[PDB]
Amino acid sequence: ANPLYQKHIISINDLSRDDLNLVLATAAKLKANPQPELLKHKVIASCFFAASTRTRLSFETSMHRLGASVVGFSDSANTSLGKKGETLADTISVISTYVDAIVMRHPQEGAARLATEFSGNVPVLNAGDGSNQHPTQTLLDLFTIQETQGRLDNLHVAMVGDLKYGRTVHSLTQALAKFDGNRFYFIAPDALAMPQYILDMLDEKGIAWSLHSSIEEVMAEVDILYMTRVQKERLDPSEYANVKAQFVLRASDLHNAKANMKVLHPLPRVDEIATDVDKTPHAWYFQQAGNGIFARQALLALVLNRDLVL
Amino acid sequence: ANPLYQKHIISINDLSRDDLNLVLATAAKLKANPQPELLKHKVIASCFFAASTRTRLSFETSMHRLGASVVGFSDSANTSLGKKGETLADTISVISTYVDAIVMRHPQEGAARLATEFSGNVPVLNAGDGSNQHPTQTLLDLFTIQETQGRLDNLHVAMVGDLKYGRTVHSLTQALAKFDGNRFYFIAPDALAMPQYILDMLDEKGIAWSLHSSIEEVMAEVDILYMTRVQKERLDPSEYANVKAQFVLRASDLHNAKANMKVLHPLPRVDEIATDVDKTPHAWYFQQAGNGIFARQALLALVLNRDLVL
Amino acid sequence: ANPLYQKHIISINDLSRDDLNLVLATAAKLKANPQPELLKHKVIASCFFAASTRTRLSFETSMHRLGASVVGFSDSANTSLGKKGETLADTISVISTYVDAIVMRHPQEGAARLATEFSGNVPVLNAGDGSNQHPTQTLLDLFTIQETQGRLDNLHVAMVGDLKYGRTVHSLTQALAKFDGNRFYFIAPDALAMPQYILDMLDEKGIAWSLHSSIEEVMAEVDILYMTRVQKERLDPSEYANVKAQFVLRASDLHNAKANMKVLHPLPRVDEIATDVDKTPHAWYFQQAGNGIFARQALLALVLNRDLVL
Amino acid sequence: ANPLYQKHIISINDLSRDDLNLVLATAAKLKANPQPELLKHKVIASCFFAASTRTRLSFETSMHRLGASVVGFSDSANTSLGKKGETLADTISVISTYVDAIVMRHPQEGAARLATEFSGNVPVLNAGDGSNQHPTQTLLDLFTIQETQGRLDNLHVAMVGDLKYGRTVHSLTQALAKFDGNRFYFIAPDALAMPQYILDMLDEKGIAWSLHSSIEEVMAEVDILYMTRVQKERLDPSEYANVKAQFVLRASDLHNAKANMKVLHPLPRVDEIATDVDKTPHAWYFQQAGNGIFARQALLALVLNRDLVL
Amino acid sequence: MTHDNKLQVEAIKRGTVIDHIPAQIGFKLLSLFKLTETDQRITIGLNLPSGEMGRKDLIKIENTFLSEDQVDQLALYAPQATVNRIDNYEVVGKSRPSLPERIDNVLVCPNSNCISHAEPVSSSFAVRKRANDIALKCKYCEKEFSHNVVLAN
Amino acid sequence: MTHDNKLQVEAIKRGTVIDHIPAQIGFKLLSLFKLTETDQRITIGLNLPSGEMGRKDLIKIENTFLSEDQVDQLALYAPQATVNRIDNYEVVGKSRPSLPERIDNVLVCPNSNCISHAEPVSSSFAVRKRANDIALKCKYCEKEFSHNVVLAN
Ligand SMILES: [Zn+2]
Ligand SMILES: [Zn+2]
Repeated sequence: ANPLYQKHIISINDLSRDDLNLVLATAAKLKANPQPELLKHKVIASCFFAASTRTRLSFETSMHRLGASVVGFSDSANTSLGKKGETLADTISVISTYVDAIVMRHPQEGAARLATEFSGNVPVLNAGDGSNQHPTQTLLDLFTIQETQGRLDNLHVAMVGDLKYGRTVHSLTQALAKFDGNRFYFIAPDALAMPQYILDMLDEKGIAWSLHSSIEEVMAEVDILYMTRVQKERLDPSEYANVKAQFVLRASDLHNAKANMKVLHPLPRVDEIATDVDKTPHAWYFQQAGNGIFARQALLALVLNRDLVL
Repeated sequence: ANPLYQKHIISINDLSRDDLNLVLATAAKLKANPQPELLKHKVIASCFFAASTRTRLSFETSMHRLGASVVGFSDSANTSLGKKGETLADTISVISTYVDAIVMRHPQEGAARLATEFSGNVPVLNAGDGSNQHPTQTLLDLFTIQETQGRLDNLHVAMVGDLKYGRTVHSLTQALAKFDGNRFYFIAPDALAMPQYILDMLDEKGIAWSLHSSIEEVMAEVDILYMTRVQKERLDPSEYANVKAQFVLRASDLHNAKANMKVLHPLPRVDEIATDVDKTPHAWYFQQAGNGIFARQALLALVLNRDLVL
Repeated sequence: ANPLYQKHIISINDLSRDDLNLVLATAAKLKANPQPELLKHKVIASCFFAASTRTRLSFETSMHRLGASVVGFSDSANTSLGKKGETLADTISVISTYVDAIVMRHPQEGAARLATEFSGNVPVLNAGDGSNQHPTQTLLDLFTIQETQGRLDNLHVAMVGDLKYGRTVHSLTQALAKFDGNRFYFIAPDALAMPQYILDMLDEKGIAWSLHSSIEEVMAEVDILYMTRVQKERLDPSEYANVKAQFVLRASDLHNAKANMKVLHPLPRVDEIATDVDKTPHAWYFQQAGNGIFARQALLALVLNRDLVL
Repeated sequence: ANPLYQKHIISINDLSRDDLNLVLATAAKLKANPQPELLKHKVIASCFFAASTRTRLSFETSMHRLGASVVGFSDSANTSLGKKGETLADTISVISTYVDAIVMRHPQEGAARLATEFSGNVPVLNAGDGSNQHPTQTLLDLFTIQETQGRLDNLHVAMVGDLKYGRTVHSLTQALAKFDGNRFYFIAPDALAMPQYILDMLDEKGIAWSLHSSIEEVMAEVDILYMTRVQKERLDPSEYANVKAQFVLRASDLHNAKANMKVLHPLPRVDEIATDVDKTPHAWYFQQAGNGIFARQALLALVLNRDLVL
Repeated sequence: MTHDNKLQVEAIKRGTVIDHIPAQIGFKLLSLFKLTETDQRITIGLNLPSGEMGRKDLIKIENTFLSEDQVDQLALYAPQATVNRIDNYEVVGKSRPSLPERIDNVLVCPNSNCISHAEPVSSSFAVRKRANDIALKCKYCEKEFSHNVVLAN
Repeated sequence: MTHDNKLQVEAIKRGTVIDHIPAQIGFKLLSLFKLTETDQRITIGLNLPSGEMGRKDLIKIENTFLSEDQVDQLALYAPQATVNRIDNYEVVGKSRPSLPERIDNVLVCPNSNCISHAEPVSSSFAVRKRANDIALKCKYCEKEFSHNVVLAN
């Protein structure tokens, strides 16, 4: 009985450092030796009540890459259940009489955890619950980080952009706290910085973390570069163009950078990342996306199967 | 040649009492012994021109639970064919050159019957044609009713709510008229009561049917409780809150009830059914939905296959 | 002063027969001898939170015809306040610091009555508060019944159509119930019958009335024929058609109608009055509409003018 | 002539203390002795490319109270020009060929200032140009501070709430910085703190001010309490809640406030001022709103009138 | 009129003593009419041993007196309650709830489009009896409702 | 135990006795944890003279005993409360509330995007202490608030 058979995937904090390593191992096994009849006869519901591009497509692809069948919806703007009058509860209560597993994105915080309570036996997977959690993103963050460096331990990891609002950025932080010798460079505007609670756990954890004004301030010291997209509408168009200049990445910022160093971004990117970075080795955001396939395959695999023979 | 091979499923009145029993038998066979490669290589079109949650998902799931492949659409608000200028006819005329069977929901009355005329050989199944018909709902009503009582005959069946507008409520009535010794309690507001034509056929059929003011008026006399949702927008917000009080169900109304007795609802439910009923044995609406799977599987099965070996 | 000086016109029930006569009298006078610089320097707020450009235009036209200045709006989803933030109290409170009187249409019932609690001293006129009241329409109505009949007493008044969801008919009847000897004919379809309470006030006050199925049945005795729209939306588009043919007025239907018989209609008509009726003398809906101008001039003058000097 | 004859009122910074006093003085006079045929024959354009029916209605009301005629619009997605084709220049250019002055609200900053380059001689008044300026609001504000305090000098003025995204507070402070001895209290949440530049002009001009966390901290010394809305949208709906409880005014909070202490608020409030404050003397936001009428009457008179003869 | 004498009782020197409240109405009252929003001594007995009810509800408020309207206000709920004024350890006068004319602040309108719902207002209802139920007409939407309905959970 | 002023009063047969509830909390607790819903004689001492503790509230539910946990529920409203199990007129024993792990369905998530609001779900917060502030975290939206922010209700 694999440690995650039949288990729900709501928040990253619900996952041990082992559970993590477990998934990633799987993920890399599966990357090597495809098993496209593994989830045959299973039927999965892909319930996107909020828009998604990567998450909804990568997931369903993962679903077919293992033989599963997909049913579901996207943009439940209002239709019939959820936003228009039916309670999410009741929604789930009936969709779980239909499929073997549920995948869902939802604009409210904690919708996925709620689901848990009405799916009965059927597992739910969190694809984004409001501003709260996004585990499968973070799983494909970790895999990629390890795929390109060889360790999740003792790293120089720099996060940039909206460290205040960017869920993936906190998530990523949380998980890397589970490994040791990892140190953080938080390079964000002060009106957009890493919440203190994060800062506290790192300190209640003993983890080292500085605070840098700009990206090319720390450049030479980092293995992984993590660009979160900055939201202008959350800012004055004047203000948004005030700090902007020193939180955009361009190939010229990259010269002093180590060769071990990779730039990842959860995407989509607007202009935080210049297109000349596109043609540079450190550029690793499209790859990171490809790996979302394996991270999500592994998970589906693990939750629905007793254990594999890989 | 099963009695429904290659046959269309537009209206419940098109189905004999045998055709009914036939489907349900199948439905219970399939519930027992899944045959998920049965409709392999068949490709089914799921054409929802109107919103659906249960019907569209349950159907497609049924479709995959038997190996079929699905193509189709939902919310054809206007797009390219149907509401925006192309005639339904022409729509069908081309979709039937594509798939093996068509499933469709449509806001106009009799759209499904029309389809019949342009699908040529390809069968159409009615998923809701306006305020007219909904057979597959009613099929999953009957199965459930029988699954929980053992008979479709000689029953105390109480219907509540919008007996005037609720298609499923008339449909259900029509079908149960095909079996004998069945008696009806119609518990609805007078501004929302069972149309006389229904009332007449029951009398031209010899069937007994009373008319009760409230739900806990008949409570102890019933095997099946059928809650149709009441529409407020069809009512004054003042008026809607005038009779309201005696057409809502709550666990306290349930004490005098027999233990044989089950509450079903076509769903979604708004507030007609209190959540404390949720945790009560008579509560059988979520289950009823699960059974929509088998009812719809059987049908697909039966229409597309010569006959089974189950 | 005049009885209505500086009073809020909210419901038709708050007005006395004297109060009615007083307004009706005034109306006749401003219709007779126009006082175009009477409300000069006065600024009136025309707040239509609910669009209705028949009522609005009337009122405003009235306003200018007395020399008042006009400010206001139409549909406040365009307006800056009241979609999520501004309360109606806070809105009336600000508005009533710089206009001389407020005319307001509002989607929620009791909206005009609430205004009064925050307008301080500035008078509030109800131009419609959801299904509740529309006093001016009735005033318009009576003043046309009077001006064409010669009285408000001892009439033979028939109301026809959607008697169930017609605020203007309920008001008219109430108003007309203020006068004596009146006889009522209610020619409505059962799903849309004259509400009980109204029927009880009649029985209670000693006013004679009877239900009828056919206009023809009662044509030869009616002085006033008040028509209503039978909003199909109010029922089954098929169940509508079935009845509609009984409560539609063609030119031909009037051949035995009194000389003084006048056909009335709040507008907009659509199907219930055939255009061949326009061509006849009995047709008085347009005239009745224009009489809306004096009804409202009347009102404006009395509330804003201490001494009506005519 | 008067100093402001035929000048464009665009930003509060373009105005001198004399220019301010002059308008404030005039305002008091038109508030005092109304000149209702003063701007008769004049036609004013009320162009609200941005909906704001509080500012609009004020202005227009003003306009009529001086006898001007009014033409204009509200939201120009309804208007025929400016969605893709007409420039604002070409629009002002045409408009300023047939009205006597232009009042305009516009979504883009600098829109009022641009108008001036195409209006030729027709005066342009800014009723809001994106986050830039809203001079009349400030005028309204001062004239209420003055009329209630008795001065614009040596005051104890507290601004509270969203000090970061409150154009009206930045203007007020600037304006108030034109006068001497003024003392400032900035009680704002750190993410929404008084912007640096403003803080520097204070330090620079020698004006005293200090930050505070609690109103209570500083109640007993404030003459004017200027409240702002803390648009939750401006932050995390959870991080909002956490702070909001510190910058919300309940009746009880005022118990030690000076006799002359006046609570101010640009409107619309929503959560920051409890309705129990309305019931108190210190509440002056409605009054402050009504004073908007003379502020604007004042302005209109001086720009359009060579000689203000009072 | 309730005499428990194995675990005796005390009848306050002054203030009001509301008797014979039906059971489970007891909380309903003081929650509805904020009688506990006072710092004066209050003594409440829940599900007491009554002769007529067995289980009755009994509030005792000290140095406090209620307008007849107050008392009349209670007619809807405890139509058999017994307000007793009390001064100097003695019964200065019995009182009885009489069906008011209007019912402000406590009621809630059944009409979901009534403006009293989205705005800061005091619910007001005119009270009329109809030899079967009392009817309540809303101040604002002017809709009339069965008291049975207005008091709906 | 018993209250009096020269005259008796009650000590209930068996059941618990909550005491030293701070002023104007006893009601909350009564409405909050809904202890009034039984059919057994409850006794409530409002604004009683604490003198020493000031003037605390007091509740005496008879024939009803309090679990180790519901006692901890009151940890956040009446930390100084004293709950005495009572048998045969005397004190079999008493505890103080100690801090709970989780506070269930009484609190409410300040986070307005928490799913928890719309849905038929009962809230639950995870109680943690830091300095002198307490921190409840939403089981659903997983947002941590100070106990002062969630304690509006
Ligand atoms: Zn109402
Ligand atoms: Zn929450």
